[PDB]
Amino acid sequence: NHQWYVCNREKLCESLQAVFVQSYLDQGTQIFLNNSIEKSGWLFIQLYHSFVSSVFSLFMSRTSINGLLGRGSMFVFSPDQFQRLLKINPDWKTHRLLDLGAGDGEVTKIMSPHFEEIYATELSETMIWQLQKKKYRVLGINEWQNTGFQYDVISCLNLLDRCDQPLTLLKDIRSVLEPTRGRVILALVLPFHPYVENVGGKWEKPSEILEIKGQNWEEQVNSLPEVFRKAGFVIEAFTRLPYLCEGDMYNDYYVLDDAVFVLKPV
Ligand SMILES: Nc1ncnc2c1ncn2[C@@H]1O[C@H](CSCC[C@H](N)C(=O)O)[C@@H](O)[C@H]1O
Repeated sequence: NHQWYVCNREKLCESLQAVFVQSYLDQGTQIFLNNSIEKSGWLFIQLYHSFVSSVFSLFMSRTSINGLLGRGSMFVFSPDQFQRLLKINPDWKTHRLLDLGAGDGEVTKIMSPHFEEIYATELSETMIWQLQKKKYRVLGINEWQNTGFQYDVISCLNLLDRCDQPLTLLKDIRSVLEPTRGRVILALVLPFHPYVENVGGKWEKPSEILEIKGQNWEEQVNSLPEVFRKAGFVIEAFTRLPYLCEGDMYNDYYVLDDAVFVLKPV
């Protein structure tokens, strides 16, 4: 419970202590955990998924396998947590949303009711199927920057460390964000450990290095204002949320340490 959300606010720098928002384990988080515990109890389905995965991981990424089997869904924030972090009301709506590296869209649908048009990018073929099943407009990874129109909210959750050019991405996002009321939602697992996902436990180094240093969560968060400022952003709000993932035969679920930011352009 509290270990996922608590923060040593005294270790944060001046800028960050003002914009920090405290999050809590609400019912939306508890519904995902209970659903995850239920799914993980189905031994034979998990065994079948495990054996299919062990064969398909010889030529397929773990992400594409999860999208093929409809498994491994994840959780970043509840609708309530998303609204409290963005400082909006449940009825708030705007025009366009762009979710980069949206995966199977289970996190995207948390933000989806607040938008009229939803766009996504995704490298995995099977995940693209999941996004199209939700009727999102999927764009190429080098197509969303050159559409002509801008985006009110650009979401970039748990992608910077899985990306080959995170610095270019942050600047590409700034170029097509709506200047007046546009906002960026960004999530990162800390400690920052970047790698490009490939096939069968194979990873590569990113081409562009983000200078995210520190020996704990607060020190690494302190290193990010410079990174965000280099791309033309300032932190309007940020919080500490557990990055949750559905489980398997051995664990009911998995937890990672997410730092979630709301960025406004400057
Ligand atoms: N260059 C790229 N362009 C678009 N998607 C990418 C990408 N590189 C990796 N991805 C995708 O980004 C995802 C990272 S996992 C993040 C999934 C989801 N946004 C969440 O927070 O839960 C994977 O689905 C991966 O296939």
